[PDB]
Amino acid sequence: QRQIQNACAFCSKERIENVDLPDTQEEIKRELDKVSRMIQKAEKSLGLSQEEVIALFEKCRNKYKEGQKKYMEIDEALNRLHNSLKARDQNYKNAEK
Amino acid sequence: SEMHKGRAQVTRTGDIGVAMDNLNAVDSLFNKVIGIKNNGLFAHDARAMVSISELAQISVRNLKFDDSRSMVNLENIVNSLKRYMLKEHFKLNNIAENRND
Amino acid sequence: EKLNKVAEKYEEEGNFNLSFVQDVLDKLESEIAMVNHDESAVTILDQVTA
Repeated sequence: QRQIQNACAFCSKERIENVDLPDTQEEIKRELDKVSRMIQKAEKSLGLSQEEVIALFEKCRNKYKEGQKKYMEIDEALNRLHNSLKARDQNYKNAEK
Repeated sequence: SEMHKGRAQVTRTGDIGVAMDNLNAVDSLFNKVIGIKNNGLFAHDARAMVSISELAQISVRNLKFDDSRSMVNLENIVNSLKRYMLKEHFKLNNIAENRND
Repeated sequence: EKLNKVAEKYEEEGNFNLSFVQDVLDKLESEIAMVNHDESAVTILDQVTA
């Protein structure tokens, strides 16, 4: 019952029974070792405190959002300017002839 | 004249949608011009497009590198060093630029 | 006679069960993002290096 209690405290039984994974303990332990090695490598590559990571998850995402918005805007502006310049060159050649 | 008077607002608010509407109106006017030759408006079109391009390429660099942290790079330094406008606009053109965003 | 012989000699020296095998199959490459095991990228990089 203590294991049940701490399990439902970590994750509800309904949220953990919906997944379809094998029930053998060896593959579970191997996947746990793999994900621990992966998170250790991720922490050695780059990592900060939990609150800093949570704040960055929004700060840098808004940074990338505004950056890609400005990127799309300047891209469509450049495309419109390019086709307008092509039409202007065509009209200039027509006026020249 | 509208572009010359609104470039300051475009730089302050940072919204380039005004320049996009200007480009759309320019394209529409050129479409109505298509069919009859008119070389007088080509110089104005070139001036408008060069002003829009330089304003965009300068505001991109002058924009904040981060969402919250305003990176004070060398560009901001040379901008704050060349912010004196005592005669070139206040006395040469007798115009007072706004100081509110 | 040579490759698998040396491999089985190393296994007799250092025993590796099915755990290590099933572990290091697609995870050592996932550490370096395992970008579609690109070999044509290797060939074009070799030609650009030449």
